[PDB]
Amino acid sequence: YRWEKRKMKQLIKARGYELKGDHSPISGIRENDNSWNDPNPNGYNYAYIRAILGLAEQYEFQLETPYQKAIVKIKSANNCISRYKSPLLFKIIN
RNA sequence: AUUAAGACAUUCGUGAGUGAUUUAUUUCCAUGAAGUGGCGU
Repeated sequence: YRWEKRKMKQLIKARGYELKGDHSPISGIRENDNSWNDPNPNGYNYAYIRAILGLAEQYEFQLETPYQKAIVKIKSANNCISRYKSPLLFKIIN
């Protein structure tokens, strides 16, 4: 299981659209590795990892030129899960 | 010409007087104006 963000950024570069930044999207847990390229001959698992810690709808991706943006918008694909409050609670007492 | 004849059960007379469709009853019960951040390790 890997990122939905890296999931998203993979297809934007599948056509010519250069995103701002100097380092490729992260693979692997550790080390300073970079991979703007194929994962591996076998394949990779992509799931909406960030849904469980608070569902999000619209993702702005900063194109190289400020002039435009690129937007990814998320929907339940069957109109069931339109919400998820973050399953974490922050309590500040004294 | 005969125990006959004669005689409107009629006159007068308000179905009227008194009397609230009123009394009692919560438009109320349940319900988070809330959720999420995104972008260049």
